[PDB]
Amino acid sequence: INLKALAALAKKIL
Repeated sequence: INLKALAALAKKIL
């Protein structure tokens, strides 16, 4: 979908 989903998982990585 959008970055929102990517950011969601990335949030844990970031």
